[PDB]
Amino acid sequence: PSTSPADKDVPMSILHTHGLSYVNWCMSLAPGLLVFEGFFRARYYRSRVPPSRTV
Amino acid sequence: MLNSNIYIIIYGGIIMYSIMIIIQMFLYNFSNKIYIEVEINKYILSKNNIDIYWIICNCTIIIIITTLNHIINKIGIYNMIEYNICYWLIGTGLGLYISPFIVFGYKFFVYIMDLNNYSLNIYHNNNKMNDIQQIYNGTNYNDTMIFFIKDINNIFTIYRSINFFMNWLYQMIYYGVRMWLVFVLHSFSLGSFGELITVITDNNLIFNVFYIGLLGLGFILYLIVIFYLGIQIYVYISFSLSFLHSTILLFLVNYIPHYNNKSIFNTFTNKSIY
Amino acid sequence: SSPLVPVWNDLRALQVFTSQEYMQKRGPGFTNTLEYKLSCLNPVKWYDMMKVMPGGKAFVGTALGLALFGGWGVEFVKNISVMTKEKPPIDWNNEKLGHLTRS
Amino acid sequence: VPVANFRPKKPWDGPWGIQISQKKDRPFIAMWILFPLLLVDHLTREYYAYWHSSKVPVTDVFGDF
Amino acid sequence: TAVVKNLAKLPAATSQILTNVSKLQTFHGLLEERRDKYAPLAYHTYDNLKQKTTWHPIAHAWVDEGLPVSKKEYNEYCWLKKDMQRLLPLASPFVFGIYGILPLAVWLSNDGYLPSAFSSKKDIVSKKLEWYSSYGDDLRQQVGPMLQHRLKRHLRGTLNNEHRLMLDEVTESYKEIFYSHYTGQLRDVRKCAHLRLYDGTSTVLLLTNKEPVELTSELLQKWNAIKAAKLSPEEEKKARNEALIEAYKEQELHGGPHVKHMQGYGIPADTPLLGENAKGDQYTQPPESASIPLEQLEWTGDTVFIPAEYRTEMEDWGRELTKLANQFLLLPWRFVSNAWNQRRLVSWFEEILQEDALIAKEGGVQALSDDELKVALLDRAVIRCDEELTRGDMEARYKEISWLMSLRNPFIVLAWQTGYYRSTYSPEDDLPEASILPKLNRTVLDVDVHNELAPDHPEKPLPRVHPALYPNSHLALAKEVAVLAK
Amino acid sequence: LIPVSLVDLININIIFYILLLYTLLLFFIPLFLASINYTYHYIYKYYNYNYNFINNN
Amino acid sequence: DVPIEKIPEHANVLLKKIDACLEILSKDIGEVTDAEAHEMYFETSKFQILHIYTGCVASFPEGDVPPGAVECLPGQVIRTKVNGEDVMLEIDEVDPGYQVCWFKPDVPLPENAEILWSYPYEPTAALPTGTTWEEGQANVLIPAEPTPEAAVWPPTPVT
Amino acid sequence: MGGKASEAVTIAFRFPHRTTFLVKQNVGQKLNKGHQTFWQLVAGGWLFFLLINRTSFKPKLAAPKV
Ligand SMILES: CCCCCCCCCCCCO[C@@H]1O[C@H](CO)[C@@H](O[C@H]2O[C@H](CO)[C@@H](O)[C@H](O)[C@H]2O)[C@H](O)[C@H]1O
Repeated sequence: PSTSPADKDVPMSILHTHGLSYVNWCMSLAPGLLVFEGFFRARYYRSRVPPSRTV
Repeated sequence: MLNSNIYIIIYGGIIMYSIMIIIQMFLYNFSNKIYIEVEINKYILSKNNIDIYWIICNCTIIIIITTLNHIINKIGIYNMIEYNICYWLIGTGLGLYISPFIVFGYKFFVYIMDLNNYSLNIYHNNNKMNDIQQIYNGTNYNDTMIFFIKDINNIFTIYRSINFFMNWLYQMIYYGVRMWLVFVLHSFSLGSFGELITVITDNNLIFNVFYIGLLGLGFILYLIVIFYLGIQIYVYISFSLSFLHSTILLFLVNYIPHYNNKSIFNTFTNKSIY
Repeated sequence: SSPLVPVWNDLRALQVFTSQEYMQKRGPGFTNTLEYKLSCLNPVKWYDMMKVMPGGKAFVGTALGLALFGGWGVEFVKNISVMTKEKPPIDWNNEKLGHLTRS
Repeated sequence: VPVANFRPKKPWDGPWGIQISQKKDRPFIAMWILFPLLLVDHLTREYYAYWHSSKVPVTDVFGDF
Repeated sequence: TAVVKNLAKLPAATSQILTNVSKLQTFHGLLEERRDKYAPLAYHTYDNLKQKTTWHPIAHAWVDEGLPVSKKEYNEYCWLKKDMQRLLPLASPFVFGIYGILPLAVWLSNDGYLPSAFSSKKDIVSKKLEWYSSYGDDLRQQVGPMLQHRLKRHLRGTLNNEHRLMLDEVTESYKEIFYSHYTGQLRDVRKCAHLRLYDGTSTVLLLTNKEPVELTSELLQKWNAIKAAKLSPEEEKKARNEALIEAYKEQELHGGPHVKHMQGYGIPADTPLLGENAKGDQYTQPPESASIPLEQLEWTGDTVFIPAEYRTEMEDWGRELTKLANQFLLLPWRFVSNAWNQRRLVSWFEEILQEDALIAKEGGVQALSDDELKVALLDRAVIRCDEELTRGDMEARYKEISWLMSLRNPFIVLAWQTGYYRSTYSPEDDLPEASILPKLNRTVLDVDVHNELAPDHPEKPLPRVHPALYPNSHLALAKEVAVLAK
Repeated sequence: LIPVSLVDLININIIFYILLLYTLLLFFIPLFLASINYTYHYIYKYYNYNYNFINNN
Repeated sequence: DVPIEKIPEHANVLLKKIDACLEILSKDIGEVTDAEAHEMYFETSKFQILHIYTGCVASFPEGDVPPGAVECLPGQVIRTKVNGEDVMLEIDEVDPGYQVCWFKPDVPLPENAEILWSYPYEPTAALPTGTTWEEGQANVLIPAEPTPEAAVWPPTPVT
Repeated sequence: MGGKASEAVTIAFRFPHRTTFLVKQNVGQKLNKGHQTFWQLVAGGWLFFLLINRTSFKPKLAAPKV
């Protein structure tokens, strides 16, 4: 039948994490999101020009 | 007990990961539609264009969506799904394989069942003996005492009919395996180089610094990954459709010239004579 | 595909047009021969000339040929790599196990 | 006398356009409910097996066991 | 409800059902007795792919010109055939079991699913009109537009290939036929006949003892003249063969029949002599009939109709267009091949032609009542019951579709019919306002059939000329004038 | 390597992925078709039947 | 039952109707001018927005920048108040051999500098007044917007 | 591996013949049809074949005689 063993329930803590290297973080592609969010937002909201007066 | 035959199914995270792939299709809104329209109108002209077009659109957009979720939305299955062979053989290749058999399946089936009655194709077949051989003997060839070996003949003729539908399967499998190998090996090699560099820098902490930069390296690797995978996806699509043309769609070339009509306002009928 | 395709096409055209040349040479009178009168009563000829008929009769003939003879052909192809192989003696059933009085 | 090729609406004319819009924007609404649910489903998840695990979670689908 | 309301009359309906079956059996016996001695044999023919039969009205829809039958009796025949079609759910308990009664209950729920016996009316015309106004016009009004769209998209093709598939000379006629619900202007049937330009020239090869000959208007005129002269057969056959050899020489000077240079058709040349059978320069072997002298040219009595429909043919229509045409004509369509639905459509077409012949024998449209003409137009599928047209408009509509169906082409027939089923609904209550002009009225005179109309050039449409403005119009329309004034 | 495996060739988990994906695709097809083209607006605006009248004089 | 003289009455009715239609349909909605709809056009500029309400803006030849002056390159957005009107100025096509900078009062101006526009001294003021561009100080160009000829349908002649 | 469409004939080369509707004059060939009692005897033979090949299920053979 359905089961829910206690082996899956284990302690958890962020202190025990090995973590990532600088290279793995660069390969995680977060910095690309960081740049390209602003890029695409800028392109979209800059395509639509408002009216103006030339001084 | 004896009658109990038990089977184990390995079930994981499927529902919530598969829902967002279809939900994203409203956002993408078939951006590849123009490209696939151009290619389909290059390769074939028939009333059933829209069918195959829509099919290819669905397949390609699913590929694109999965790839982008594999690059960006990294959770659970979205990472493995492009590194797995089952996805590359059944989730992308099988649909493209069965698409022409689902659009022009009537014509292909009739063609195959006519090719089981194997015969020599004559251009400008104004011959009479060809017709008598085809009706009386069944074929142009000599069919004397082939019933003696009919058991193999059936299946061999079946293969003889589908031999010109088999290279499509071969090319689909080949390019699916190619994409799987490309993704897997490039990811593995890149990660291996990363780990060796980190071992060198961990053993030499004068170098364990953001030596290229926090964003420079990441942006460059992002561009490298996306450029390479975009090239690979464009290759897999362009080649899939060009080989679809050159292998399956040249069968359906039926050019009808336009003949001017003259008897518009009057038609001869059975009552005109009888 | 191979580059011998035009060679095979030439040979096929050779045999086909030579058979037609033979039929032209012998001319009429084939219906009076004994071969024709037997082919009229031969089921191989009936099946072979029904195959090329319209109305799905090509599919019918092919599927009938499959269902009848192609299964034995598949078994034959499977047994080609079995004929040369060492096999054990057949454990023939003693036909003793199964009998049981009714109650 | 009325104008031709005009008539009152019927049930087989389908829903109105505003109703079709309300049908269209329901996936877009459920998006906001499901993407956070996706993130929560991933974050509040626990692995199912370990090197020490003597048992594995079983889910009898039809209650045959 | 209607279930119990129809169950109340279910006992009284079986006797009427059996009486109708007896009438149908007698009528079919009579009709087939006439058909088996006056009608030719239309052989079965298979489509381009040679797997399923194909059907065309020119060969299969025969009209018994001289049928001793009343128009109402033929209406009874067709309506009872449809009732036999509607009686099919009675087989569900005899194939599924005692639980196959719920399908019969669903059958008995709606009165439109049912045959004549469950109706309170008595006359066949009133009964048919009740059935139409209750169920049939509504079912047709929700298939008409989508069938019109399928016909459009069958001509113009799919996926932006109009520059490769459409013709630039039929463009204005196409627009006038398919977009007249935008303008509100009436349509000319000749502009719908212009759609046949997508097809080739329809030919008729008469088979002789030597060669086939293409039929022409001249040869047909001569044969009709000889048939009208009522001569002895020894002179009739002689004159026929004289005209036949004359036409043979004419086409031999023209360059052979039209079929020789048409893709998909062709006449073989003399057979070749292979190898040593070739006797020097004579590489050919003429047929046996080459020995026969040309003066003995006689018609075998065999004919070959070739519509040459390269874009219009019912084979290339598809799984959907045929089903929708049968829905629009209220025919059976579910779970059958396009060949069987084609035959059903051709049988309906033949029925309409025979009904036209019987009306012309009975004195045209004006001899009919208002309800009878309404029911006829409903059968022809050119009127919807939410219109309330005039008698002259109804007669003109009938004449239009009668001439159009005389050409024996279902595609243009459906293109014409679907134009009368494009109705809209407004979102506001005040709009559309009550009109100020009277209802649209016409006459049989307004229909121009006796005059040719060239296809209007693209983006250069021409106005419509009334037939009355033509010269000698009072002479040409004198029959219709006498019929209307009388 | 992990993906080099015969177990991952006929993975039932990915087969369930494909099943759910295309069932939802089938469910949401009629919403993907709900994009409007402006071609019949053009045809209504630009289609002009000949409105000139006949005048024998 | 419809004489020919009664037609022009119907024509008058339909002319009245279509004129009541066209007098409405002749109107059209112009471009939107709400700043809330276009604030992200300024948010996404290549430079941060300068909320300038004090000091002066000056043009001076290219070279060394005075320390303390805020450069105003092409693409620079400046929120100001001009003659009581809250406005955004986007710099476009600064002339060559010259550059423009915001000089706060703490910053001394260099030689050969030209004050393009200046602000008054109002430290106690909560709502600043901004500037006052006099005639000759700034050449403001209104777009001409030449309304072309109204599209008239050709009347066909009737002899 | 395998062939291509470029290496084979088309679905228009095969099945190149469009449709032609043959018609033949009525001389009286489908008249005076004999064997008026053919289908009655055919149905009788069919029912006879079904009766000889009929087998009712007799569960009484499974009765507990023992
Ligand atoms: C134009 C460029 C030409 C040179 C081509 C160079 C080859 C480039 C191959 C790009 C494809 C590699 O594909 C990429 O692999 C990396 C490395 O595992 C994956 O990266 C992932 O795994 C690594 C391995 O440790 C983790 O550290 C990282 O956090 C995670 O994102 C990316 O998710 C995947 O997108």
